[PDB]
Amino acid sequence: ARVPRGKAPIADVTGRVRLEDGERFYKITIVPDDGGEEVVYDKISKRQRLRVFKHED
Repeated sequence: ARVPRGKAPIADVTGRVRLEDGERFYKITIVPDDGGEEVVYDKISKRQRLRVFKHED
């Protein structure tokens, strides 16, 4: 249980994802449904984005 090597981003809160794709560092923000501020992630862009949670899943 050390720091994972992959260290994937996590969905801290449930909301409307408002992500702006930075080719060097991905910047991820999610507008909360009920309300509040956006949790901001400055991740590395060398990877390939994963699936979005949709009705199809």
